[PDB]
Amino acid sequence: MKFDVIIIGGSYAGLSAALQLGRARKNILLVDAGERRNRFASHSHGFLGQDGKAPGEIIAEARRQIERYPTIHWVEGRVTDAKGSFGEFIVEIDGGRRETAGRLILAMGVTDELPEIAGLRERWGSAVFHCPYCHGYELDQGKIGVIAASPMAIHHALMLPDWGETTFFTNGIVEPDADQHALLAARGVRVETTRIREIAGHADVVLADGRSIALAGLFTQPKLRITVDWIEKLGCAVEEGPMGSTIVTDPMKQTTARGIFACGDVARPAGSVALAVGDGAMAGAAAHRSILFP
Amino acid sequence: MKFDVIIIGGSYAGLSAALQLGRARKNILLVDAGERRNRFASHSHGFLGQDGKAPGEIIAEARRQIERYPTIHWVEGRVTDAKGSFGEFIVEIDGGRRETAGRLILAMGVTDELPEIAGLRERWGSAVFHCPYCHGYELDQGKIGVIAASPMAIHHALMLPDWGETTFFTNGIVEPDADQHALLAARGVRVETTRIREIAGHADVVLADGRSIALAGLFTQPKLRITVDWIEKLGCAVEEGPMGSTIVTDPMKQTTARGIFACGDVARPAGSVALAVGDGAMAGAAAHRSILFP
Ligand SMILES: Cc1cc2nc3c(=O)[nH]c(=O)nc-3n(C[C@H](O)[C@H](O)[C@H](O)COP(=O)(O)OP(=O)(O)OC[C@H]3O[C@@H](n4cnc5c(N)ncnc54)[C@H](O)[C@@H]3O)c2cc1C
Ligand SMILES: Cc1cc2nc3c(=O)[nH]c(=O)nc-3n(C[C@H](O)[C@H](O)[C@H](O)COP(=O)(O)OP(=O)(O)OC[C@H]3O[C@@H](n4cnc5c(N)ncnc54)[C@H](O)[C@@H]3O)c2cc1C
Ligand SMILES: [Mg+2]
Ligand SMILES: [Mg+2]
Repeated sequence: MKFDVIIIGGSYAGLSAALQLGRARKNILLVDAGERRNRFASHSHGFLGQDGKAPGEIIAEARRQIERYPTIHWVEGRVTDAKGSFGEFIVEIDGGRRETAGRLILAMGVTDELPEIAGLRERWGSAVFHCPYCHGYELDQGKIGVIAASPMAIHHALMLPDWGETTFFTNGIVEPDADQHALLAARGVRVETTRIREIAGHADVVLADGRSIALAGLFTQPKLRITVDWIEKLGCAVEEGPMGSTIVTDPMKQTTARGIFACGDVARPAGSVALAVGDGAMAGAAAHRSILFP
Repeated sequence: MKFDVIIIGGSYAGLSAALQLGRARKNILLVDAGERRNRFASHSHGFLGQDGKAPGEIIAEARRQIERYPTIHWVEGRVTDAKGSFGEFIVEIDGGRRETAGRLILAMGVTDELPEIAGLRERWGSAVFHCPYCHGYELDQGKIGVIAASPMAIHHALMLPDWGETTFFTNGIVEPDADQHALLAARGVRVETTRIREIAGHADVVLADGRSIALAGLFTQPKLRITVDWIEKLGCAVEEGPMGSTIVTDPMKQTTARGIFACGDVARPAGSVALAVGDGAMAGAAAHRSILFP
């Protein structure tokens, strides 16, 4: 039957949304495909109360708690289509199954598209990362590499000295100007301009000139993709730039489409678990308020 | 010696800030007086992973985790004065002890000023609350009261029907207009206009006419106070309205004063633990970035 809210995506953001709506006893459906952005990492860091915990265990415990609310409904599955408008949205699940709802919350996360460097992808989440707060500390102030992939490369490079002795591999992507050259030096960054052939060993960068640089870990900047083809038909504006796509939201997490809210990495290009949880909580309350004061 | 950052307040917001800065290995001092806004409640609700946990236990566990970072420093104490400007702030603790820092994070929370109704204060956090998401569910759809204290009274009243059978006590504070009268009725709110004499029993409202209304719990809207006298000397703009004070911040949690960030209920008038944690995480990263790119 017609749900009050369908939440598309059931990880940190979508669960945090569900929790608020279940405590308000609203009739909601969480639909989740179970492929979370941090599945590649062994331990989560930086989220208060859970620093060090396995990312899947944080989820498992959140779920045990959220399942105690009988108005929260759950389907494991993937939304293959969604359409309609305020008060009458229609969602298709696994190309079969169809459900309807008066409001939608989009909490799908993003997928990371990485530079095309042999060896890099296999190492994602174990020796190659994107977020220094997330995974820099445990490199124990060893040698750290930063691979340019994006316009922002130099900014990311200037951050990593606070975590170890940093080498910035421009990889033909970026050529710093005199002021950038001067700043990289003062901040103690080694700038390596030789192209990268592959990542080998734990996090050894093999350069095109034959040299190999042994590092404790590597960071680069992924391009973020939203992996559904139906956002346009719902009518939400999406911000599209060199580092990927983000659903536009206001400070209350409403998208440009009435009745549709978004939260988590799908709506924040530099997200974290702490922020997904915060933004999901806001999105659940805002959707509730849209039902109370329509 | 001179800290990179002093964080004033060490509960959810300030700890979440500290966690990010400790993982960046910045030299910071947390100063905390240990009197948290939710100390009056037995269990916390609505924060992913911790739904149901005692509020003090969430803190205790966060602290065990955050104490493993050797660059995070801790003093138990109250900041009695703070002054200075970017790169040279001076903090006085317990009117003695003086510490200096290049940046400040304000994470002091707020104090709740309640209506002057006999019996109400003694019941705060046990049978009288402010936040329906926080404490409505466990009233188990019993009878619920909402006491007008503020301009927003009618909005708060219109929310509570989703939690139980609601009586709105206008208490001489507010007189709804025809449209409000009509909405309260359609939403199933009982409007009680008789003045309140006292709160008795668990949550029995004794009215001025001699009637007593037995309720499972009560909600009202507290006026929020910031209980330091030195914000003005630091130079931060503060928003002052009928429901209290909030430090002004931008979306990166910087106050109008360079080098000073704010997070948690001190910078959000409708806060929660989830939002304090999110906003603290942002504030810690932003302060770090202000040290990296000054
Ligand atoms: C390698 C790595 C390590 C990280 N480590 C940390 C860390 O230590 N600490 C930290 O704070 N942050 C870390 N992050 C970031 C963290 O992963 C994200 O901030 C967080 O996962 C975002 O939560 P989310 O709910 O928005 O998205 P996700 O966790 O990514 O969840 C999205 C969910 O929605 C589902 N979904 C997507 N589309 C559909 C659909 N069409 N229908 C149904 N379901 C769908 C997915 O299957 C998934 O289960 C890390 C990121 C990476 C890549
Ligand atoms: C009764 C009640 C129940 C609540 N229940 C929930 C709930 O279930 N779930 C939920 O999400 N939210 C709940 N809330 C809200 C929750 O309490 C706040 O959102 C949260 O505490 C805010 O965190 P904070 O860090 O900003 O402030 P606080 O937790 O209030 O912490 C402020 C800290 O700073 C310290 N401090 C202040 N001034 C100074 C100073 N000058 N020098 C040094 N230290 C100082 C204080 O002593 C304190 O330790 C509830 C609120 C109330 C009143
Ligand atoms: Mg990462
Ligand atoms: Mg409360």
